[PDB]
Order: sequence, then structure tokens, then C-alpha cells
Amino acid sequence: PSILISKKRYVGFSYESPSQTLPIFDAKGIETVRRDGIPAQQKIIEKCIRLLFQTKDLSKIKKYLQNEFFKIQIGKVSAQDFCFAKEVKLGAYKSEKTAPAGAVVVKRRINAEPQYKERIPYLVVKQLLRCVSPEFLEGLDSEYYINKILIPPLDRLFNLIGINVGNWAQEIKRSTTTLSFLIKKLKRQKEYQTLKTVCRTCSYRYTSDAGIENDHIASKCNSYDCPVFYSRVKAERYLRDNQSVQREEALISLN
Amino acid sequence: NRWVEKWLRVYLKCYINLILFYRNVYPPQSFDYTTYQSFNLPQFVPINRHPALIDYIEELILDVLSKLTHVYRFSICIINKKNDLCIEKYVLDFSELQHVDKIITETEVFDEFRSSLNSLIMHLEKLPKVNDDTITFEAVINAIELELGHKLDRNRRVDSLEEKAEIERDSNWVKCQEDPKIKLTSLVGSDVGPLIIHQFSEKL
Amino acid sequence: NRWVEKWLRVYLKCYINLILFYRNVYPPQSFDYTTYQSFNLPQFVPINRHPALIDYIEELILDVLSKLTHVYRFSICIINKKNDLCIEKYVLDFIITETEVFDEFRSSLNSLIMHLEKLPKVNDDTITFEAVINAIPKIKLTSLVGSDVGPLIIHQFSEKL
Amino acid sequence: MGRINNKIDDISLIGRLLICGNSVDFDIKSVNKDELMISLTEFSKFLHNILPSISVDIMPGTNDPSDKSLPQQPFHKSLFDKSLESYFNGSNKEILNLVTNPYEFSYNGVDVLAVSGKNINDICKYVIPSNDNFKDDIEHRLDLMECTMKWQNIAPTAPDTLWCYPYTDKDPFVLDKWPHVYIV
Amino acid sequence: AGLRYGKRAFVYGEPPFGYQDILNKLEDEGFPKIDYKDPFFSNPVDLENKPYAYAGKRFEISSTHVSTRIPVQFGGETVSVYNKPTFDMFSSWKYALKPPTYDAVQKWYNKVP
Amino acid sequence: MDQKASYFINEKLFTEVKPVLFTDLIHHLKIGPSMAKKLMFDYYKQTTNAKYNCVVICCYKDQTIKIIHDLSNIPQQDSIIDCFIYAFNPMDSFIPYYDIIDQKDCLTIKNSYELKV
Amino acid sequence: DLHMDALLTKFNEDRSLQDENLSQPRTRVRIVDDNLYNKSNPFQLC
DNA sequence: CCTCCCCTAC
Ligand code: SF4
Repeated sequence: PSILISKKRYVGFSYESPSQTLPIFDAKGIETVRRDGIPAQQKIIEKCIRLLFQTKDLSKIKKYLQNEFFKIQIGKVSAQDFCFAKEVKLGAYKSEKTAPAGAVVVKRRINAEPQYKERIPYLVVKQLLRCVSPEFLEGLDSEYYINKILIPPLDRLFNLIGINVGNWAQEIKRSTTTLSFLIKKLKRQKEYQTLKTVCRTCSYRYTSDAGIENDHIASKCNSYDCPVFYSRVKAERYLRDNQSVQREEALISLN
Repeated sequence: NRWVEKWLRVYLKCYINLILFYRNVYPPQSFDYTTYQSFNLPQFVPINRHPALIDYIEELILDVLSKLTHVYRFSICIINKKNDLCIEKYVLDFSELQHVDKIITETEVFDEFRSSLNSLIMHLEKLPKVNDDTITFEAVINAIELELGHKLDRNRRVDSLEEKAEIERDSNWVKCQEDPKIKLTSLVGSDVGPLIIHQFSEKL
Repeated sequence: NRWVEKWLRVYLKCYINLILFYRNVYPPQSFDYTTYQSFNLPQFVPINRHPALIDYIEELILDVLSKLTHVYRFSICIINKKNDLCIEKYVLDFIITETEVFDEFRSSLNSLIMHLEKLPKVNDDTITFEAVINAIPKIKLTSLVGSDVGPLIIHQFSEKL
Repeated sequence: MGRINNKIDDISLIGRLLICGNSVDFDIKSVNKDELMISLTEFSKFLHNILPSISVDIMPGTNDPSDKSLPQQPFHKSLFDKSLESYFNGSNKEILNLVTNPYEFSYNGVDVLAVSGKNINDICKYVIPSNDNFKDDIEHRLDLMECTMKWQNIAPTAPDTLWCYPYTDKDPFVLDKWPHVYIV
Repeated sequence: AGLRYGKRAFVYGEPPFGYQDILNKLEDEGFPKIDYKDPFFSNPVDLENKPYAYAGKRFEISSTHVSTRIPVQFGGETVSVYNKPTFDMFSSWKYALKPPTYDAVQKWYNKVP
Repeated sequence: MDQKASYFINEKLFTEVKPVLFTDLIHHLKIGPSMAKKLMFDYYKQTTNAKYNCVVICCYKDQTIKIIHDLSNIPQQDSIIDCFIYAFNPMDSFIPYYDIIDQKDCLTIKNSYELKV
Repeated sequence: DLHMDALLTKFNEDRSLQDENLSQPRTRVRIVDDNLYNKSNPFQLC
């Protein structure tokens, strides 16, 4: 199976030997191998291409795309796969207005200076496009991300078949409620505890300690290259979220 | 049809799962005793955990519930695979079911279901053991005024999932006929107001 | 006795194509499997892609129905190469409106599909067929569903050496 | 209730019944309200059928629908059948009592400290390359509990059992008075 | 040795193609040797007349559902029922879908998912 | 009474197929546990047509309660302090069901406190 | 040492049937909790 | 339509 988009742009399953059983996902020039985007678009494109090549089913692709779009709109994304990274040349720009978004982010950060030809994180989440750095975590309009990150490449890949992805995206005493409240709160608390345990175990590498002052040190880690940090900060924010009002509602119902 | 559909679906699920388990239609290791299978069962009914079998049973029960307005008898036939002959037949009478034209507490409904399922289990226990290795089951219904397989003569351009479900349910049945030492053993059904169900069984 | 001709033609075409595909008489990926519906059945009915074989089947069906009165048994035999022995043999014996003849034809086709789906696989390039018309060792026989409402009652059964 | 033993002279001496947690077992990762409600209705049926003959004290457990931390508050007035609404009016506390997970009952002057066992279980999930001179034995856990009394710290592994904000300047988990009887 | 034909039996002509020459003959006629599956919708609801056109190219995207499948045609002309169905009282019907095999369930259980 | 109890047991065992407990007799006839056990033993006799399974449990020493399964080799028979019939099971799997029971006047032991409304 | 029927006959036929008036049931021994209302449950948080 | 910028293929 193969798709030929344009010159030096193609993707397909490769069989280097007839004895080989599992196909190899070979892509050249499409967004999967291009570092000019976000990991979410690469993962979505790869999954859609694999589904099309294996099952040839457009219904499964549409279902997966609609589910992913709904998750993005709701806000159930990992928040890490939405970070851009492009090289910046601080001295090779003709003018200030011609500089890219990452140059503006670095210039705001300087006022510290980076090195020449650096992949720098830009446009994490949430009026020209010219720039929040991953200021987001200490700080998303899903329509913008969905449309201007997934509609163009998926349309380029699927208009060859003859389907419009944009049409798919266009559609897009009480023991009952309190029990659900406890279910949600306990699931959130257990997830938070698991994240804290993982962080403590990872920080054991440096601390070599198990009791107190190990979790305290692990709580000060701000590594942006690991999804566990994003999950931990999301859980911590959610514990301090509107759930306080939910707890008050449970107290009123219980009384 | 307010609460009748849910209780009827639960009873049909328990009936089918009990018949499958006690006649060795599927390996007993694939069954587990439980009370919740997306619905609070009246007892601890052994329910298979194979996703394909669960989906098949749910689809069959939904089709039967959809056609309930015209079917007066539901039967699960046990047919051998060395030869296409039915050896055991379990008949679930639906003599107008006392249809709710216009509804009772769930406790009595579950008590009656418990009595009927206990009668079924007691009858099934004394039956001789059935070997594994390709014993299978079959579903047959007796209708009053309907004709299936004839809804695909207009190209049936579907618009929503309901139309597709109707088309696939109309075309999922084929016409059969009525067909020694047949032994008939009547069992205990439900005598509650909304649900009047009679239970039968056949041997040989 | 008017529409029985067309419905029998369709049923016989489905019969022959199903026997040719489910058995390994002709290779797979040579039949049209995901395009046609036989008798509004939910299953996939295969149709041979080569127009010449389809035309030959149609001529065979027309010839069979031309002398339908004289024939009392129409059968298709499966012959294994280098032995010339009938491994298996599928035989069908011989006021009516649309609905009933349609229904028994649908039921007979469904029974044939059920019987054929659970058969053991057949090796490649080892089987050829032979259609025989009848005018007037250890054998395993299987009884299938046939039409009975119409005056042209047929009996469907299969054999296996 | 004395229905089985048939010796009332000994059954009538059992003043109270104490449930020490883990009333219901479920997977909180994948769970819905209906099956948990079925389990709680069964528990409520048992309570209603046992309450008229004996008093019941209930403790939250590790897998019970209560806080994941160790100081688990009493369950609720809800999550029980409507047949038990008479016991939850507030005036009837001597026959039914829902209590915090760690508690000190003064049973006729006998102060007893009850723990559902989360602290010892959390200590036992650590492998310590020390104490060469028992492996997963009753003696080893008994020694751990004896050390817990010796250290006057109910929860030595604070990051595992304790949660954020146990208290302000006075942690209740540090012992202030030894009890007569210790239960884990 | 083999199965007897009967008392009086006639034989039809030999088929023109064999097992090995069928694909070559099909390729000679102008058809691909293997017809690979085109992109399709398994759910007829999701059809929505998508394959209309794409940059002046007309695509034929169909569905494998029973509703969208063309009835089997004889002689180049489609065959279908025209009159309304006539239901008869006291009929019996049989489920057509095949339940999962005992061996399939045993294999699924032994894999320990 | 050996007549009302037998009729109730026969009804609950044959008309509505459900296992019958001795506690059911306690709640129905308003009798003590010993009388219920004696009535169950009496119904165990005069049973030439046996169409049910008896679930018998015994009380060992050191306050141990066991359910008999083997029915051929009972360990420590010398330490048995009591042995009676717990229930009559018409099926093979016991699996009883429990419902709300109003123990208004069938209680043999009551707590010192009373429910206050 | 004996069949189950022998044990059942030995035990059930000699039932006491005594002290079971059922009209004046034996009162359970009184056990109280002095901490029901005293003060300051240490583990009661908000 | 124009330049500017990114960066992958060969
Ligand atoms: S970096 Fe990722 S893993 Fe290492 S501690 Fe911070 S979160 Fe846990």
C-alpha cells in the first residue's frame, strides 16, 4: 500500500524481503517525519494512515478522528503533544516582523540568550499567531489547534482518496449522585497518588532516600520532557479545582 | 413499554446464559457467577465474558424485544453438529404477554424471575451431561403477522443508526417450518401483572 | 409458474457460484465477494469476476430450465484430478405468488451457506467440477432445506465419499 | 444472634460487633454506581437484619468508598437503604455508629485503638536490605507493630499513608496516650 | 470406486478455464489479476455522498453493508421483487447469524487476555 | 406443629422453587431456633420421596462452624457439640437470597438499647 | 466414625427446647462508648 | 503575486 502526495512526499508499508511478515512504516516528507509541528499531529496522521492501509475502512478512521476531536474539545489531552519546536537563527532574520513565533518567544524571554540554531519550544496552548511558551504550565481554544494543525495535512492525505475531513470535524437522602461524586473523587485521588509514587521512585536516583524529603524534592522537578510531569501538574490543579464546591454539595446532601 | 423492556431483557439474558452454561454449549471456564452485567440480575447468574458472544446475545435480545409486538413464542434450540438435528428445545411462551397498553415495583418482578430461573436450573441439573467439542445452539421464534427479508426492495437509503438497525434486524431472519419420542416438561413462569410468561422445555 | 423461472435462475446461479467459491474449485480473489446480495441475505455472496465463466453458467442454467420437465434430478459433481473420482456431490431434486417462492429460495440458499461454511478446506489446483442432468462405498449424506410450498417441490442434499 | 450456637448464656455476652474496614471490594479505576449500589444494598440488608439484636460500629477501609488517605472520615448518612433511615436520625447512636478509620473506643473504660491496617501494609511494601536476623511471616508483622508502639508513631511512612494537611502543629498520628488494646 | 451417477445420466461440456489459467485469462481480458479492496465505508450511515468529486476526479466509494449491495443480476439485468409482500398468519422464523464457535472461545480463554 | 411447618416447607420447595432455611421457619411460625431445628429434622424424616438436597452444618469445639460437603469423612467427630440441618436446597448450587425481614417479635436476643424515633 | 444420619438423629432428637420463651428475650450485655460525645475526636478532619 | 522562513529529499 502506498500514497504519493507530491514530489519527495510519500508514505507506505515497506517489505524489504518476501520472508518479512510485519510491514515497516516508511514515510518520506510527510508530517510524520517533519519536525515542523506537534507530536499530536504526527501521532494522529500515523494512526490514520495505518488504519487506512490495514483495514481500508473509512468508517473506522472517521470514528477515530471524531473521538480525538471530541477529546481535544473537552480538554482530555495530554497537554504535552501540543508543543512546537523549530530552529531559530537570531541573526539571520531580515527584519523583526519577518521573525517566526519562536524568535518572538525567545525575545520575550531575553528581556537568558540562547545558542545558535536551537530547537526551542513554542506555542504550547492558548490577535495574530505572533506565542506562549510551555508560561502555559504556570498560566486552550481547541478549534484553532484542531483546524490549523490537523485539517490541512489530513486533507492533503485524504483528498487523494476523495473525502473531506472538514465535514467530519464539523459534526463533532440521595445515594445516586453522591456515589458518582465519590467515584470520581476517589479515581482522581488514586491517580494522583500513583503519579506521586512514580515521581518519588524516579527521584530516588538522586536522593537515594525513601521517607520524607524525597517526595519534597521530587515535587520540585519541572522537567518538560516527561509526560509524567504534565500529568502530575494536571492532577494537582484538578484537586484544587471546583471539586471544593462538589465537596460542599456532598456535605449538604449527607446532612 | 416503560419498564417492561428492561426486565424482559434481563430475563432473556439470564435465560440464554443459563441455557448456554448448563448444556455445555460453551466451556464452563468462560462463565463467571455475577449479579451485574450492565443490569442488576435477579440472582448470581453465570454470564459468559467472551465479547463476541456477549454482543451476539445482546443483539439477539434487542431484535426479539423489537419484534415482541408480533412474536408470541421464543425458542432456543440445541442442534448437534455431526447432523443438523435438534435434540433439546426450550420454549418461552409469549401469549400476548399482557402487553402494557398504558408499572409495578421491581422487587416482585425479580422474585418471580428468581422462581422461574430456579425452576429452569432445577430442570437443567438433572439432565445428562453434554460433551464439549462442537455442540451448538440455535434461535427460533414463532410469529403471528409479519414478513421479514422483504425490506431491501427499495434500496433502503439509510439516514441514521435507527434505520440501519431496522434494516439489519429485518434481514437477519429466515423462514423455517414447524419441524417421535418428544417429551414435554412444563416449567414455572412469571404470574406478575405486567408480565405473564409461560415456560416450556423439550427433550429427544 | 411465471416468476419461478427467474427466481430459480437466480437461485441456481447463486448455487453454482457458492459451490465454486466455498470449495477450492477456482482460486479465491477471483470472485466478487463484497458487491452483490443474493436474496437479501446478510452474508456475502461471491460472483466470479471472469465474464466468460458467468456466461457459461448462464447458458448452463438456461439449458437446464429448457428441459426442466424431463429432468427429475440436477446435480453437480466434484471430481479430483489424477483419480477421476467424485469426492463430493451436491444434488437438488427436479396458486403460487412472489413471496412464498422467494422465501423458500432464500431459506434453501441460507441452508446451503450454513452447510458450506463449516466444511474442511480444499487444496489448490486439485479439484474440477462436472454438472450432470438425470432424465427419466462409504457415503456421508447431508439433508438440506428445499422448497415445498410450490408445485415444483425440490429436495436439497449433499454427499461426501 | 444466637440462632446457631443455641447457648444464649455465651452469645448474650457479645456486647458489640466491630467491622474494621474493607466492607466492599471493587476496582475504583473501572467502576459505576449500579454495582456499588447493589453491594451497599446487600450491606444495608445485613445491617438491618442484625441491628435489632446487637450494636454495630463500622470503620472505613482501604478499598471502601472513602478517602484514599489514612484518616478516613465516617462514610455518610447516605449510601444505605431507606430501611435504615430510623437509625440515622441522630438520636440512635448507641446501636449504630459510623466512625473515623483511626479511633479510640472507650469500651466500658477499656481504651482500644483500631487501625484498618493501611500503615503496616504500606510499611510492608518496602524491601529493606537490613534486619538479617522472618520473611512475610506473622512474627515479622507483629514486630513491626511493636516497633510502631515503641516509636509512638502510628504511620512511620508518612509519604505513603498520610496525605496533605494532616493537621496544624499537632499531628494526631504521633501517639499521646498508649491504649489498652491495639488492633490492626 | 466413486459416487455413482444413477440409472440415466447426461454430462455437460467441459468448462473452458482451469485452476491455473483462470487468472491469466482474466488478466488477458483486461481485468487486474487480484482486485484489491478500494477504500469503503463499513457504516452506510457515514456514506453521506462523500465521493462526489475531488479536483475534477470522480471517485466511486461504496459500502459493504447489505443495504448498499446491488442484488445479484441474471443476464445483465437486475432481479428484484416488485409486488408488496403477502404475510401469512402463524409463521415461524430462524435466526441466520452464526454464533461464535466453541473452539474460538476455548482459544480465547487459553490465551489469558 | 409438624403440619403448618411441613406445608410451608413443601410450598416453598415445590410451588415456588427456592431454598428454605430454618430461619424462615423461625420468622414464619414465631418459634425459637431449637424448635425450628427440631421441625426441620422431623421434615427430614417421612421423606420417602426425596427431591431436594439437605445442607447440614455442624458446630465444633473452640467455636468453629463448618459446612459439610464430603458427607463421608467428617473430621474430628468427637469434638462436635451440635449438628443440624441448615436448609433444604432443591437445586445443586445453594446460593440463597436475602431480603428485608421484620423481626418484631421473633428475636431471641435483643440489645440493651431501643430504637428511638 | 458414623454416618451423617446417625449424628443427625443423635443430636436433633435430644433437643433441649428450653429457656426459649421468645416473649421475654435475654437482654444483650450493655457495652458503652465513653467517646461518643466527649470532645475533640483527634482524627476528625474537614 | 510577492518575499520570508523552515527543512526535507537527492
Ligand atoms: S521527571 Fe517525570 S519522572 Fe522524573 S520525577 Fe519529574 S515527573 Fe516523575
